[PDB]
Amino acid sequence: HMRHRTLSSSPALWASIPCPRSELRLDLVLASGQSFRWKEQSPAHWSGVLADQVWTLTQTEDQLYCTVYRDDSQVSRPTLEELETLHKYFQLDVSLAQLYSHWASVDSHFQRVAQKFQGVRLLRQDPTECLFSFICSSNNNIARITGMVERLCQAFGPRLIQLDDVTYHGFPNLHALAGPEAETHLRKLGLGYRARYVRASAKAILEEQGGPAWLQQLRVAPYEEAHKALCTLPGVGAKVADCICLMALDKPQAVPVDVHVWQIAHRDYGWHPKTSQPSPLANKELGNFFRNLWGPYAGWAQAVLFSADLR
Amino acid sequence: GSHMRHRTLSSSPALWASIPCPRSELRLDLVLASGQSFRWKEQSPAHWSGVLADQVWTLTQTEDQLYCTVYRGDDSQVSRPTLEELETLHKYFQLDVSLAQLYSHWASVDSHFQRVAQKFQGVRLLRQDPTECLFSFICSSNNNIARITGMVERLCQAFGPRLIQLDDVTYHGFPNLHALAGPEAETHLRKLGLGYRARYVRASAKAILEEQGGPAWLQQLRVAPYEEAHKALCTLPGVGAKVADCICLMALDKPQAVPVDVHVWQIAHRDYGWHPKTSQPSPLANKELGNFFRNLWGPYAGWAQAVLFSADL
Amino acid sequence: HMRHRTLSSSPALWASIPCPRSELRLDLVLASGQSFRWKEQSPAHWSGVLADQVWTLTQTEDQLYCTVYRGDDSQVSRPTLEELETLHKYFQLDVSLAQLYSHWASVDSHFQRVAQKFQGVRLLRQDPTECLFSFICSSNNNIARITGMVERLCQAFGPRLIQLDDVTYHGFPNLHALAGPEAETHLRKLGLGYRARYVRASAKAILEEQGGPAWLQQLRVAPYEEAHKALCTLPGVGAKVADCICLMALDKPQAVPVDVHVWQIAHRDYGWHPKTSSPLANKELGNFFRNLWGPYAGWAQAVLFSADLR
Ligand SMILES: c1ccc2c(NC3CCCCC3)nc(C3CC3)nc2c1
Ligand SMILES: c1ccc2c(NC3CCCCC3)nc(C3CC3)nc2c1
Ligand SMILES: c1ccc2c(NC3CCCCC3)nc(C3CC3)nc2c1
Ligand code: NI
Repeated sequence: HMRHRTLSSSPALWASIPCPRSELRLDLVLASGQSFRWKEQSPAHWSGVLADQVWTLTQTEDQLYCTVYRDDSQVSRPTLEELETLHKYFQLDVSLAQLYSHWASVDSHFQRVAQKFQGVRLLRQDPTECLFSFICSSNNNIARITGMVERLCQAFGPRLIQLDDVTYHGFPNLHALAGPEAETHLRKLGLGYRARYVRASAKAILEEQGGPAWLQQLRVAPYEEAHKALCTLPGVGAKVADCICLMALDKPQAVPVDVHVWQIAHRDYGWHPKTSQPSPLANKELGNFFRNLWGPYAGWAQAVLFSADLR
Repeated sequence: GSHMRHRTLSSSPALWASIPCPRSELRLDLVLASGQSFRWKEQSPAHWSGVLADQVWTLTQTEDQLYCTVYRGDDSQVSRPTLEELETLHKYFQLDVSLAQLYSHWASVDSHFQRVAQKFQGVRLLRQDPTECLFSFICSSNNNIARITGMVERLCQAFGPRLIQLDDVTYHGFPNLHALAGPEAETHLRKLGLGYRARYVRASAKAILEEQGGPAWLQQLRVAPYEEAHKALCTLPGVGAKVADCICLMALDKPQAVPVDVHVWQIAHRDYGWHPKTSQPSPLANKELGNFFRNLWGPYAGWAQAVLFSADL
Repeated sequence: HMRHRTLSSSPALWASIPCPRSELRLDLVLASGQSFRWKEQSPAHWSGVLADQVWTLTQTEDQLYCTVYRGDDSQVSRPTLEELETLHKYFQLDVSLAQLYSHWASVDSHFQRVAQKFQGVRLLRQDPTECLFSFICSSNNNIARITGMVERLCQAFGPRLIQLDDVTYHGFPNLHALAGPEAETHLRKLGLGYRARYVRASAKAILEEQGGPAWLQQLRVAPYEEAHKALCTLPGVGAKVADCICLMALDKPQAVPVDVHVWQIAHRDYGWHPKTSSPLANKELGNFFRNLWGPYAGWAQAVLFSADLR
């Protein structure tokens, strides 16, 4: 029985990435409603599936410490290209320090909240895992979504490894979710109505869009074109589209709007629609408001306010 | 006879009957002094003493048990509450109604409630005497809880029957209608600290006796539907739409009734993003905010308000 | 050069004003966006410049302790009666905070809740000049920065006074000094940006068009409405900066500066929307707080501002 590593337990299996806590705070990012695959299995030691490998992540004030679980290879530390993966996943080329400052210069309200909530950045997620994760997110909470994605992976995705009493499965491919008994199984796993959307969307991306290459096209396509493309999918509206756009298709300006963004905007910015009334048009107006205020990284600024308003 | 004291748990161990009441179904320190009834006081820590009908009680609680004692009088032999007297509490605290059934329903329709409710479990509605509630709430307009608590005592002393003394506290029942309808009622009331409202107390009392006849009518309104009752009470002088909604929710078993004022309006706007679908507070806009909370929360909307009110306070 | 005093270090050089902690809390007043010239060099020991003298201040539950530095100029000694009377007026200690809080609480339920943990928040009576130019540097700016801007502005144009430890102190510049031809370039080199334009222009404008620093004293006598209009005619002085000066230097307690932050508080905590289709709306919000709080509405605002920054 292999067990979840800690930094003091076999430090001969950890590689480091020079990362200030001001740049990245794992405890405000990993289980804060972006990915649902990260668990604090032991204190300050976050374990989760990236691609087809398990990771455990921990950090000091100066460094990001990480180790990978590949029975397969000989027990060893993360390779160079595997460290490059984490660097990209956390989008560390981008300075959060400078973005925080740029947003603070125009938003008095962000200045106060951001003081207490440093190191909140956007993960760069796999489009497929991101799409189905957020189809599961409708009228749902982070704990229930975490449960539905785990069961989904254990039932459809391949087994990678077991660490303690935790079995880790990779995210299933479209074809595994598109099958004739997929909806019926996903309903047994407790997804309710979200079971129809998951199977249906898996089918639509294969037959009607030409499989996962389509999601890579959207990643390169402009924001507005990708958003409209996503909205053609079963169970994917403006909100889920903007979530995927922001977190998986490199559209930092994407601002997902629901009744909770409405609440923040109204209470904290005194925002009202300059129309009639939450409608599709007014939700779009709210998204424009924040883009006009914070600029082309409005979505990353939203991740800081959301992550804060969750504590 | 013997000098009687306020009973605590250690003081009177054989003089306490217990009703199994989960602290999650009733937190006494969030109901008894939260602007519902003004007649309950924490004479010793965790111990609540006050009048029900024409008998003084003391109450306190653990996690599973609601502990209660009765001061019948110096006259009657010193005994523990009878079975019929432990029903009177059960009906007063409307403990038939399940708070976990309701807290869960409100949480399922209202995201905001869920974050508030977690730290304020056990908030329910007392089934008050329609008479007591009405005359307590006519003097409520534009006054805080502490001021009305005094008003209702000095009122109860002057016009109410002396029941018993416990320590240095003289407990009186709530006056009957006749007592308040007397010609000099306004003078004593005006002297006591009550404003022009003294006339409205005397008037509404004299008016209740003039047409209705007395407390028979207030039981007709308790069985009558919300529509008829709210309008009926709004005929009485000093009785607006708010005081009518308070009395309706707290005495006449109208769980749906939502009393609206500037503070409700404040919460509605800040926590729910509410603006009137009409003019830019008003009678119709207040009635709209009432409809809004009914249409969101259900037929126990007044009870939901009570949680947030007692949370805000 | 010399050292920063503590009350326990050299007790001889400290005079004392009777003033309960409830009537004044230095830690909520001295670095809360009124004055940018006081720093807490030692815990409960705030040092800064008034007129052309350096002070350190500390307090107990009933005593405001103070000590003054006239430079190496004269012999070391404790504050005079005059200097104590100067310090009395600066904190406007004639005005009962207990009574104002009582009134505000009686007419505003929100204030009653917020005030509880933020007693002793009163308003300084600043020199018009120091105030005008400190709040010209305030546009699109936060306290920490404005402190720096004003310090560098003072170091560069300020009459030198004394050094206490590492810190060297400077008096506030006069108009003549700030209305100099190469004054903007210097202020731009000290990182004031566009504000440098406004400082020089206003400094020059007052001297020539309005007739010396006398003009600013004439507004302390003048009513709020005339005072506020007069200030808006100055470069880089709009409705908000004018109201700031009026409230904190011109003895108009009813003055309520309105910006986007006051808007958000007003909307969230009072449910305020304009009855309009912003200048006219800014003015309406000012009248709202005057109508709610009364003739010391600016002081009430100061309690909420100093609360909503902790
Ligand atoms: C369940 C799980 C996650 C979320 C979520 N995540 C945000 C998305 C924008 C980047 C930061 C994370 N956002 C929202 C609303 C848009 C605010 N609802 C959720 C419901
Ligand atoms: C003085 C005394 C008591 C109250 C009061 N009591 C509430 C009413 C609903 C159940 C909880 C108690 N409510 C209100 C407003 C409706 C919010 N104002 C008062 C003014
Ligand atoms: C930078 C520095 C100071 C302030 C400031 N100070 C207040 C002024 C009213 C009395 C108390 C202090 N106010 C405001 C807003 C109008 C409320 N903005 C500032 C921006
Ligand atoms: Ni609004």
